[PDB]
Amino acid sequence: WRENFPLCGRDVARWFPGHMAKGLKKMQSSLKLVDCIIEVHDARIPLSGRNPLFQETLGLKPHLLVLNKMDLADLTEQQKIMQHLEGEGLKNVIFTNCVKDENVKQIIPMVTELIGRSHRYHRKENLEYCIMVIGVPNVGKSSLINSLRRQHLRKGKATRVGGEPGITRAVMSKIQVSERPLMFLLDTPGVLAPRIESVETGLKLALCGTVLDHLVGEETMADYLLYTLNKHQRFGYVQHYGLGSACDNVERVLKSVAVKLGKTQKVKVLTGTGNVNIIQPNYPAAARDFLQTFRRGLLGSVMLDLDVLRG
RNA sequence: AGACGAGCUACCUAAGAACAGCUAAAAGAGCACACCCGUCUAUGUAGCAAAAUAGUGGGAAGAUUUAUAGGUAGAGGCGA
RNA sequence: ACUCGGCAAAUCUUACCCCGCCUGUUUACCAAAAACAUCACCUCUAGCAUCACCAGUAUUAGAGGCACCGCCGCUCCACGAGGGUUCAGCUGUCUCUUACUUUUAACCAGUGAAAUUGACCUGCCCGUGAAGAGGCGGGCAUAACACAG
RNA sequence: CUAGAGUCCAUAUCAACAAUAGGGCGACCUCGAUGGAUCAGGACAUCCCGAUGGUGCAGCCGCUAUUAAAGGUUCGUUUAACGAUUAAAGUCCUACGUGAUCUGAGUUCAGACCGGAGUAAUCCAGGUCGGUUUCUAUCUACUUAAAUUCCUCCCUGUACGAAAGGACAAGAGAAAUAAGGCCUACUUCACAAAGCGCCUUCCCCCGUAAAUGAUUCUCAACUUAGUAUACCCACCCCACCCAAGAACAGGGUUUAUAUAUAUAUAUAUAUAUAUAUAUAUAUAU
Ligand SMILES: Nc1nc2c(ncn2[C@@H]2O[C@H](COP(=O)(O)OP(=O)(O)NP(=O)(O)O)[C@@H](O)[C@H]2O)c(=O)[nH]1
Ligand SMILES: [Mg+2]
Ligand SMILES: [Mg+2]
Ligand SMILES: [Mg+2]
Ligand SMILES: [Mg+2]
Ligand SMILES: [Mg+2]
Ligand SMILES: [Mg+2]
Ligand SMILES: [Mg+2]
Ligand SMILES: [Mg+2]
Ligand SMILES: [Mg+2]
Ligand SMILES: [Mg+2]
Ligand SMILES: [Mg+2]
Ligand SMILES: [Mg+2]
Ligand SMILES: [Mg+2]
Repeated sequence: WRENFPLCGRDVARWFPGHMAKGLKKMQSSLKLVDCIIEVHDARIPLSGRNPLFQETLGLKPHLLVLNKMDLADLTEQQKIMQHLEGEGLKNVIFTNCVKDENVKQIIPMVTELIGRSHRYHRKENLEYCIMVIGVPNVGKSSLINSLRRQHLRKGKATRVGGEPGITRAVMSKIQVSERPLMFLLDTPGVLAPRIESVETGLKLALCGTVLDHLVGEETMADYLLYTLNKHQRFGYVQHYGLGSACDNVERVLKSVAVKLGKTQKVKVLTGTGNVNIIQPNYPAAARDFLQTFRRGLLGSVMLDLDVLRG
């Protein structure tokens, strides 16, 4: 297939509105009433999508790494993954499944130990523990809070959860998630880096749904996700869409998808005789459905940081 | 404290009436008149009107709409 | 590309998220919804005649909570003048307004209101002042007079 | 002020501890109705254009200073960030400058939900959805000639520079904006109006640089440099027409545990009752 993805003329797709800048401002102010920091990140991109603006700005507190969405990620190289964070500077890495509440029960005992091996300073007399949840948008921060309440507090959903970026607009109030020990969680908006270090990282972030797909163009990551499937040699889309065989031509794949689902759109094409309205297969609809199917997990586990892991 | 009010409206009782056409199927079904309602915009703001007009909208065989007579009265009635 | 917003107008498009099962109902006159009712499910009380319950009798009746179905607190169809986003098209929304028609409009003839009104022979600049001056101080301007903005 | 940076070196620029000047918490008036659009007036403490000193100014770029407010100071995404540009995308005052010109939010309201507090009713400088002020103008005030900038070319690949590089001044072409007009074509359209179309657009700026020269560019006597015109102007009218016009005016008209198969047995325990010497026994759950 294609040895490498063409990145000529493409820039990173940043998304830093004011709703997260004001939210990021609150974290510096609200740092006084927190004990531990938990960073929730997607397991599909354990290394690339992390926001550097969470270390030198917040800092000063124990840091816990929680890797969500294990079902959508391939954990064959799991041991090599944690070895990388250990070299990178992270000691506590936990994989979790928020939609199923897997491995969530081990968060609380480790969080208590991390706070114990620390200095609460003015919060020494507080029996209550306050934990702040951080990460990029759409990684399951709100789902993590609800999962902890269901497992420990045995209560209902307390934070709104959606499949769209920017569900949690601002820093919510403290929400109890457990009784033994008595401890709350702070729901915070997802914060992206104002400047993405590499174009490939931006596409990876767009692949997992952390950023809006429309501002990047549904076609560019349809090919990119098709490119990654070919690299992994999974070919889960071949039998899902009833395609004849694995292909690399992005336009032809979307043509089959539009044919398969009977989606057609009429567009204006600039000809030498003027503008002509013709009906064509609905490529944006095909791209959106193809992207949604991968996100739902019907195309198998993926790992977007395999190349950076090997070197 | 003592009288007067359910001819508006909330609800109930008695016995009445209305719902073209098309698709469908024996549907608190769909499109869509009559009819009921009042989402949005504009006009109006001592106005036609102490809540209206134009366009655009929801419902429109049902927990539908509606005429007549009767009942529940203020420390109360009635209230999806 | 206007804009808080594709509001309006043109055109007669697709997809996604949040919330509410759907359906229906309400603040007559600033809220039609995520609010309420709602089938379904759960809790409590009652062993019984002659105006309600009821001319009924535990598979019944009354008082409530939740809001169908399904799974072991969570998903799923369908639907919504509900709140956000998007594809294509569409257009004076805009770049950037222009032209024409009708009504108001102005003049002529008739009829003829309302708020308002301490008295007025009712100018500008700077300063002053119960601290924001047509009316006070120092300068300047200054025949009278109606109509349309 | 001259410690200290700037290889040396206070004063090309930066700057310590200090000092001297200037700028816009109180309850004094009113408790008898903020953002953007449009239009902008003004200050200079000048973002761009201009003139002139210094430079760690070779030339191009730069830094700093003096003078100058006539002219100009973009379009987009989200709710300041960066996207592309520009000679530049200035700091402010003007009751948010301006809501009897208009229009998002907030100060908040009648409905509701989530998180939190409260026995409750009900609340929250947490988040979210929805959500009505109107006006006929009386008075004051007002309601029709001088242009700027960018780019390209020539000078010139010249001066300067070892090269890398790369200008001034004068002149020419083209473009944009702004002001004032127009309909021959294009276009919206048709006896016409209009732009997307076309035409015209003209003065200086005084910071300093220097001669001579006394008690040396001179708050000494003195010399030099940069130290306006155009437009408008005469005075039948009934009626009709008009490129003139609101009217008027204007122009045109040639229970727990163990065992046996939920039951049974055993032990231990607790509850209750009785009897006997707090203790012991019996019965049952
Ligand atoms: N398949 C799968 N889906 C998951 C998992 N965890 C979360 N999701 C889903 O992914 C979506 C994103 O979760 P969410 O908690 O809303 O993320 P968020 O951090 O709150 N996003 P934001 O910062 O914008 O508020 C939700 O629809 C959630 O159900 C997982 O492990 N697997
Ligand atoms: Mg969230
Ligand atoms: Mg019919
Ligand atoms: Mg029906
Ligand atoms: Mg509405
Ligand atoms: Mg826009
Ligand atoms: Mg509309
Ligand atoms: Mg309805
Ligand atoms: Mg109402
Ligand atoms: Mg409800
Ligand atoms: Mg008259
Ligand atoms: Mg100056
Ligand atoms: Mg005003
Ligand atoms: Mg003009």
